[PDB]
Amino acid sequence: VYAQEKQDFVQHFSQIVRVLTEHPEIGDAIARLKEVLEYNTIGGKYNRGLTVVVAFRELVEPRKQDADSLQRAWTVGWCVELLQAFFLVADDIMDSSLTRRGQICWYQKPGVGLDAINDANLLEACIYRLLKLYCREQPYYLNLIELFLQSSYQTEIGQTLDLLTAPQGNVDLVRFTEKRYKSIVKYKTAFYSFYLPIAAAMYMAGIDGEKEHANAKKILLEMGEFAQIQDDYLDLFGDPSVTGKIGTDIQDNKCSWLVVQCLQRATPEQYQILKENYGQKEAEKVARVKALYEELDLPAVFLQYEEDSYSHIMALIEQYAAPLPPAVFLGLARKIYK
Amino acid sequence: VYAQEKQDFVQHFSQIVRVLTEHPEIGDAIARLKEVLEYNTIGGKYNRGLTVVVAFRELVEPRKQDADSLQRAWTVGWCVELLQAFFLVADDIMDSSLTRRGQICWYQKPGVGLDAINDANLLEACIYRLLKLYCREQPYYLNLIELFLQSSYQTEIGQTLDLLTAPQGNVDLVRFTEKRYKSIVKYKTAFYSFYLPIAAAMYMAGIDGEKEHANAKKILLEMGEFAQIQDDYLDLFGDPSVTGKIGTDIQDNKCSWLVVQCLQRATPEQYQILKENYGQKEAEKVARVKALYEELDLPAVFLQYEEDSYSHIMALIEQYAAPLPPAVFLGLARKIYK
Ligand SMILES: O=P(O)(O)C(O)(Cc1cccnc1)P(=O)(O)O
Ligand SMILES: O=P(O)(O)C(O)(Cc1cccnc1)P(=O)(O)O
Ligand SMILES: C=C(C)CCOP(=O)(O)OP(=O)(O)O
Ligand SMILES: C=C(C)CCOP(=O)(O)OP(=O)(O)O
Ligand SMILES: [Mg+2]
Ligand SMILES: [Mg+2]
Ligand SMILES: [Mg+2]
Ligand SMILES: [Mg+2]
Ligand SMILES: [Mg+2]
Ligand SMILES: [Mg+2]
Repeated sequence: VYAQEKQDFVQHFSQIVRVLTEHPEIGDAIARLKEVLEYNTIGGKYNRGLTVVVAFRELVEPRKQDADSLQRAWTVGWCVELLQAFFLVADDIMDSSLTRRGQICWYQKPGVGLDAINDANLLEACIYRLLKLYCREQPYYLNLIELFLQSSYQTEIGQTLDLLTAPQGNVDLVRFTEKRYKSIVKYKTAFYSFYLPIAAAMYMAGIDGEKEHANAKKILLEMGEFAQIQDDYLDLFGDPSVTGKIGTDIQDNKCSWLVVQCLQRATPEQYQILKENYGQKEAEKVARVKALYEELDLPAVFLQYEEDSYSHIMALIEQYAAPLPPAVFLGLARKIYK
Repeated sequence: VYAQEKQDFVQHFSQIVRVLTEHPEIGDAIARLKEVLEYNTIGGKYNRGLTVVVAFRELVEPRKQDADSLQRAWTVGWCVELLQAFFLVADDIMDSSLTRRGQICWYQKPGVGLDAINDANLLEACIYRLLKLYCREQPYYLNLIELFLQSSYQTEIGQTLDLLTAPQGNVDLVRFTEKRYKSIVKYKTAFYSFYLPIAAAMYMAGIDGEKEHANAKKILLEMGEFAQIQDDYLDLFGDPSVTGKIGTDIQDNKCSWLVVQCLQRATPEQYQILKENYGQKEAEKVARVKALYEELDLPAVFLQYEEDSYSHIMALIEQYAAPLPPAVFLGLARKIYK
C-alpha cells in the first residue's frame, strides 16, 4: 500500500519534467535543467511530497477529488520535493559532503563543481513555474506562493544559525546548548519538512484559518525537532547503505544533538577530549569523538529519547489535531518513527 | 540633480535594514543578515533601484504620489537592488572573481567562503519579505511577486547558458557565435536589469496591459544587450579604479562579446593563437589574448558599436515608447551610454 503510493507519485515525475522542459535558443540550458531535475529530485523517500498527496486526499471530500484537483495535489507535492532538492544541493556544498541518496553529490561530479549553485536556484525557480502553470486560477494560489516563500526564508535563517554555530577551525563548544540546538532545528528543518507539506494540503482543501494552521504547526514543529535529532544521530551511527550519505557533522564542528548530549554528560576529562578532537578533518580525531559518544552510551540515550519524543508528539496530536483527521498526523509520524 | 537622486535613495536603506532585522532566538542569524545586507547591497551605482523610483514618479500623477505610495516605490527599487545583490554574490563565486565594487568579494572574505551561498539566498528572500510588508494590500502585489520570480528564472536560465558555453579546461571557440552570445545576454542580464525595473514601476502605476509591457520590453531587452556588451568590453579594457572589479572572462573561457568579435575577424594564424591561450589561468596566456584583441582594433570596434547601438535604441524608443513618456527610457539610456 505504501510502496504503491510511492510508485504512483514517482510516475508523475516524467510529466513534471516534460512541462518544465517544453524558444529553441535556451535549448542547451533546458537540457541542463532536465539533467539537474533527474539527478537531484529523484532518489529520496518522497516523504514531503507524499505527505501533500495523502493529506489532500484525507482533507478533501472524495466527490471534489476530480482529475484536475488531484493533478494539482501531485504537482504541489513535487514542488515540495523541488524545494528539498534546492536545499540539499546547496547544503551538500556548504557541509563539504561526499554522497547523497547513494550517489556522489551533484557538486562533486566532475564538470559540475560550483556551477551547482545556479543549478540549486533553478530547482527553486521550478516551484513557482509549476504553481503558475497548474494553480494560478485557484483561490489558494497566493497562499501557496507565500507559504513556499516563507518556508524558504525560515529554512535559510535556520541554515544561517547552523553555519554560524559551526565555524571552521574555531572551538564553539560553549555555543552547543539545548536552547541553541532547538532554535537551529526549528528553523532549518521543522518548518519546511513538516509544516509546509501539511499546510499546503490544508490551503488546497480550503482550510486557511489562522487558528487551524497554528494548531497543526504546534504538532508539526515538534515532529520536525525529532526528525533532525534522528538525522544527527544517523550522521554518525547510521548505516551508509541505508542512509545513502556519509556523515560530516563532527568534521564540520556542527551543533549536533549528539555533541549537545555529550556536553551535558561529560566529565572535565571527557570535555577536554571533545575540545581537542571535535570540528577537525583528521579521521583519528573523529574516531576519538565517536568512541567518547559510545562511552557515554549516547545510542541508548537516543533510543530512550525517541520513545519519549513519540509519546510527546502523540499527546500533542490528541490535544491539537481536531478538527483535522488524526490520520493526517499519524501517517507522517509513521514515516519518521521506525 | 542625479547625485541628489542617488543620495535620497541610499538614505532609505537604513529603514530597509531596520524593518528586515526587527523571536530573540534567531538574533545571531539576524545580525548576520544585517552584515550581508550592508556588505552586498551597498556600494553599487543603484541604476536599477533608481530606475524604479524615477520611472514611478514619471508614470504616476503627482497628486497620487502620497507618502505611502512613494515609500512603496523606494522599497520596490531596493527589492531590485537585493535581486542584483543575490545574483552578484553567487556570480562572483561561480566566476572565481576577486573584487566587487572596490572591495574583496564577499565569498573571498576570511570566515565567509561558501557560506556566501546561503547569504545570497537570504538576500533573495528579503525581496519577498519587503513586498509582503509594504505591498500586500495593493492591486499589483501578485503582479510584482510574479515579475520578480520570472526575472529570477530568466536570469538563472541565462546563467546556465553562460556557464555551459564556458567549460573549465575545455576549448569552446566553436560555440562562441553571435547567435549564442545574444541568447546568453538576453536571459542573464537584459530581463532583470532593464525590463524588471521599468515593468515594476509600470505595474505600480496601474499599467498592466500585455501590449504596453511587450512594447517596453522591445526597447529594454535591446538596451540590456548593449549593457552586457559594455560589461564584456570593460572586463578587459576598463580601469579597475572605475569598474571596482577585476576581470576574469578570458581565464574563465567566457563567451564574451570580445572573443565573438575576435573570432569573426581572426586570420587562421590568429585563431590558433586564441585557441592556445584562451580559457586558462596563466597570466602570460591572458596577456597574449589581450594583445590579439588590440591587434584586431577591438576597442575601436567597440566604440563604433556603442554609437550604432545608441542610434538603434533611440530609434526603438521613437517606435515603441508611446504612450509612456520617452523620458522614462531616455533617462535609463543616459545611465548606460556615457
Ligand atoms: O541531509 P543532511 O546533510 O544530513 C541535512 O539534514 C540537510 C538539511 C539541509 C537543509 C535543512 N535541513 C536539513 P543537515 O542539516 O546538513 O544535517
Ligand atoms: O559583474 P560581472 O561579474 O562582470 C557580470 O556582469 C555579473 C552578472 C551576474 C548575473 C547576470 N548578469 C551579469 P558577468 O555576467 O559575470 O560578466
Ligand atoms: C531535513 C532533513 C533531515 C534532510 C533529509 O531529508 P530526508 O531524510 O527526507 O531526505 P530524502 O528522503 O529527500 O533523501
Ligand atoms: C548585469 C551587469 C552588467 C552586472 C553589473 O551591474 P552594475 O554595473 O549595474 O553593478 P552595480 O552598479 O550594482 O555594482
Ligand atoms: Mg548537510
Ligand atoms: Mg547542513
Ligand atoms: Mg545531517
Ligand atoms: Mg561575473
Ligand atoms: Mg558571470
Ligand atoms: Mg562581466
